[PDB]
Amino acid sequence: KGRKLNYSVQDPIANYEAPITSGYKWSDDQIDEFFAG
Amino acid sequence: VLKSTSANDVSVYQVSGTNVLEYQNRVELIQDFEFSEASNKIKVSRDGQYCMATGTYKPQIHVYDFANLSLKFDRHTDAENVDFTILSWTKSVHLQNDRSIQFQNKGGLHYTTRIPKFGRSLVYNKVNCDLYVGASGNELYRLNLEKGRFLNPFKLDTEGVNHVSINEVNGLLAAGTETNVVEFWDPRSRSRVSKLYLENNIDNRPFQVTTTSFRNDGLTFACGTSNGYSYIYDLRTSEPSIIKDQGYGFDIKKIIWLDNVGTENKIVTCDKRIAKIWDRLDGKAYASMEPSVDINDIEHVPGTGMFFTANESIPMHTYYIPSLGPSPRWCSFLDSIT
Amino acid sequence: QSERAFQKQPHIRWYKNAGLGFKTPKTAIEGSYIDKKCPFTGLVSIRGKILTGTVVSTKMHRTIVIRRAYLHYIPKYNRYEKRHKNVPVHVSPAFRVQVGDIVTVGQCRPISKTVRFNVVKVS
Amino acid sequence: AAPHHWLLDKLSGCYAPRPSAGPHKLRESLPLIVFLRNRLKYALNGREVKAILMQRHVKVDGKVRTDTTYPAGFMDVITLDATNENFRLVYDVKGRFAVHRITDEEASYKLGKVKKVQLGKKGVPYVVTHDGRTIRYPDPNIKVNDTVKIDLASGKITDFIKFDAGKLVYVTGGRNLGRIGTIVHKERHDGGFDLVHIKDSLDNTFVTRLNNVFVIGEQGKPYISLPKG
Amino acid sequence: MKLNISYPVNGSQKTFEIDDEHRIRVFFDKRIGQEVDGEAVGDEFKGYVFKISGGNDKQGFPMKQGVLLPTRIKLLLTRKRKSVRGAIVGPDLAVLALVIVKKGEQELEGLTDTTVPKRLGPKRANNIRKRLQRKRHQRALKVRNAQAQREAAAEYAQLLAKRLSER
Amino acid sequence: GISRDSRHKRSATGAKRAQFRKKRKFELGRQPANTKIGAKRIHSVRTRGGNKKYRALRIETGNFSWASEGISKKTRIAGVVYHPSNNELVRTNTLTKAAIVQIDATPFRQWFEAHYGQTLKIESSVESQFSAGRLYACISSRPGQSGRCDGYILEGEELAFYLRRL
RNA sequence: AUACAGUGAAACUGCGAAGGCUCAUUAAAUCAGUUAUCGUUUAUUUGAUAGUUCCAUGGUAUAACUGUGGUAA
RNA sequence: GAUGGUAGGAUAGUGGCCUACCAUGGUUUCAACGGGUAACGGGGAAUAAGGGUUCGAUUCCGGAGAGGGAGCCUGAGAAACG
Repeated sequence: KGRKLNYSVQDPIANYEAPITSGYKWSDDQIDEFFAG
Repeated sequence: VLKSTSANDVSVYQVSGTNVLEYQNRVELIQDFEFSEASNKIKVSRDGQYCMATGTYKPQIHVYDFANLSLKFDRHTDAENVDFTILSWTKSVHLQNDRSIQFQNKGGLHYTTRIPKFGRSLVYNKVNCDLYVGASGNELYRLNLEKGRFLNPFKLDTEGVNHVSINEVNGLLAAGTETNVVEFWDPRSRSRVSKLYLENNIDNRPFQVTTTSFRNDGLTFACGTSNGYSYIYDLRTSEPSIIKDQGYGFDIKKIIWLDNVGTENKIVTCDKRIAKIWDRLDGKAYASMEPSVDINDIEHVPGTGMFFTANESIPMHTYYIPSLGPSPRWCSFLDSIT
Repeated sequence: QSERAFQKQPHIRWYKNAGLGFKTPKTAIEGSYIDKKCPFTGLVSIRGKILTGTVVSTKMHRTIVIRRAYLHYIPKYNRYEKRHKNVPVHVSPAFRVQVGDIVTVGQCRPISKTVRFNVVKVS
Repeated sequence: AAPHHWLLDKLSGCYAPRPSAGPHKLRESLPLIVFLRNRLKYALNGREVKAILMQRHVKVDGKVRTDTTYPAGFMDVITLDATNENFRLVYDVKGRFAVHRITDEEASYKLGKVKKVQLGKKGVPYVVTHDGRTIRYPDPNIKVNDTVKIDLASGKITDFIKFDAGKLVYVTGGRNLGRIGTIVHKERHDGGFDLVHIKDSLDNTFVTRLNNVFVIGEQGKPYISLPKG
Repeated sequence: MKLNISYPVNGSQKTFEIDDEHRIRVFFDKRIGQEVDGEAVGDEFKGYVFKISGGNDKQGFPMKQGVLLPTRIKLLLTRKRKSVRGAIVGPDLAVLALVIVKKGEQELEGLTDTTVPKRLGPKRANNIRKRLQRKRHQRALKVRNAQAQREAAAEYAQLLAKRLSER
Repeated sequence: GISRDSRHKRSATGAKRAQFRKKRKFELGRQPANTKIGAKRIHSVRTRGGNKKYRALRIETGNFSWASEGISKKTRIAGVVYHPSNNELVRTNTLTKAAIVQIDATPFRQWFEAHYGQTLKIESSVESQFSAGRLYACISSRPGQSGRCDGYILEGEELAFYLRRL
């Protein structure tokens, strides 16, 4: 289990991308009233 | 004028087939489209050019510029690939047959990391930026591109998963397992929401679901199998489905929608030898795309009616449908030759 | 005597002789032991030089860690500081070597990263 | 830039002649330019030793072999047509190449240490020597380090000298390089310092290797003639 | 535009500087190999048909037969990135090459009525139409090589047999 | 592949401060060509002068050997069920050396009926495959180096030697 | 010397150049000798080393070359 | 991959060189592993000179580089000064 699942932090991917604020065009209330069931 | 195969009252064309006066009336679209005797996986980027085709022996990356009709480069990667995605333009992430993951850049090979078990599929999340990678066993991992950490891997069932996909407009994480359960996780909560089971009427042997897909309405889900049987799903009475046996039926690998061009409610299914296309709400075949060799997978270019396969021969086939749509702006005399 | 897959067998029960003053025990000529890298039946051939010494540890299987103290005529501080050496070595079906046990080995065909020697004698 | 064996005077030049490839190794041979030009002095420079090589006077091992850097190693009988020059060159006692002059019935042959006997392909016994004369079919009792006698008109082995305790041996290699006397002792070890030991004027003792020694005859009767002083 | 025209069987070729581009516009958006009529490029050459065979544009860049995209693109040729104009002809060709495969209604005092001959007759025997002593010597040296080698091999194998009998 | 050198890794003593060298030509690790089933395509690569090496990727016509008589005859390939040099290799169904792959044994039926007359002394758990058609057989040849698929059939002892495993 | 016949610009060919500066500091891991490779590659050097045949000579496709041209090149 | 075992991959082949599985090993006070320079100096690396006694002949400081990293190709030999 040596090289298997190193839970470390890696240098070039720490800022490889950037997030997005709104993201999903739905609402989270639309998620809840989408899969209530 | 390129020849057309017979079909149900409809026409398709191939460019760069196994057969494709002919030398002096050549109809070659993309120069140097041939690999080392097979093809792994082809997909077209989000913008209007720069398609990427993974390699076969000494496997490469093969980015083709559509506005130059030829090859840009071929980064001979270290191992043979199975699955990758493209992250806009120049960045892309890959995983090979061994449990390693490459990050290609403009300079190429920005990093090589690993996952602890052998992986089978990769998808990227546009929202908060964590790639989900499906592998063998209890383990569906994350590599977040925010801060490069690892995340608390998603606890699966026994054997594993053949394909993972997230929904686009709302984010519903699919994971096609082996024991017919589809294991929908929530990309918000990091927990399960449902464990939907897949049924049939023939039941040859305990099939495994191999292809998962969604579209940009966020309400339906296209499901596959290891038997050649397409499935549709909705939340509306989610226990049954509509099914599609295919006339040869080995393993369907690519099921993709037509949710961004005209001639709507249509979907492409693709198993090992044939790729067909049918309509929703009836289940009747619009057309089919029978080549002269097997298919490793396919892809469909957005906005227009053309398809790009990755197969087991030396070139790759492109399939043009002059009834689904036109040929794109960089191929804007295909409608003049045929 | 079969705890692994892939047809554990001799590779053409089988028997040979390296010669050069080293016996082959009768179970190593005709016995159920496979002798994959033990040089009497083996796949390896003998060459080179033969070194002798006692052991330190035989903890893992197919690892015989020899010690080898030897005389060297030191001219610097005009006294002999005592030598010590180590070499890992694969097993043989002739002696379960315990601590002590001056044995000798012959050079052949690198088996792991650091072993070129395999046991040929116990006395 | 020279070795010790050539007997090469230091006031000669800057670049030393590398021998070309051939029968013997680089480290145990002298080429024809260092033979003819600056040892027994049939030339004055490389131009005229190439001139007499184009004229083809040299007849080493019964063939002409017109080349400047042809590596004549141990006891290749250099034969020169004018003034019937027959030269067997052996080792002296201090490491150089002593080139003895011999006659025609002695230059009609040479001898060679056998290196290995092989069942190579198609049931053919097989023998090699230091010039690599792969000659067909000796007897089965050719061990390593015995001595064949080459025909030098055809290639066949004519006589055979068995390596055992009580044979006249020549040592070419290590710190015993070029000694004769072959009897104080025999000691075959199992991988090194294994040999037959050689006497001196006071019958001193010496250690060498098996491959660094090879037999030339018997205790008093070698059919090679040897130089003296 | 300039039109290079070639009558191949007579061996004639000449360029013609044709202005007045609505005569030229018959060739537009027709790639290499597709035929054409004389009727919409001219009136004085009617019943004429020309297979186009490429052409250098202004800036001199050639077109190779049958790719796409009548602008310029950067391909990989005999392998390095060379610039090559597309096979389709548009408004910006300097010269355009043509092969006339049927004479129509007017004789041409450059193409039809004047012609050149060929170069020189053939040289090979079969090209003119459409040793044995070496065959003696080859066979003789071959059977002599057999009667030397395959007999000498057994002739020292019998010496091995003598050594084995004496051993 | 990458390499063949001890310089990138630690020895039996535990050393550090490697930072050694630009890797040479003679540390050449080529890519692992996992040979599969397809249409027969062998890449002819070069090494060490004119040392052509046959790198097989999609070989079919396996020459598999009847064991008790040693009859190497021609057949097809189905799939490897057990090969724990990589337990994902049998999930992906490749074809490497020492793998146990399944064969439609119809030419072995032809040879038995041709040199024995009747159809069916041989073991029963391989007589079941004599009847059905698919027999287990293990690859000997190296398609990644010699480009060929040769093998030996499973007959009795070696059969149960693998059937008790998986 | 009425199918070749000497000078020979420019083209194919055989080979030529067959081993040259600056910059950051490795403790038998850089180096030197030595053991071995039936554990391996090898142009050139050298010695050796080939046995399956039913009812007078095989095909177009490219040069150089001519000819028509484009481009500032 | 630390130490070894079994098999495969790649190799010019030997080789945890790389990967699956398994065992928890291995070096060390008989000096492990680590600390620096008159490591522009040293180690015979070599020629020695008929009186210079650590000046006094040379191979090599370490590896790289052909604007910068990356990928590929050629050859008996290369990760090419072309």
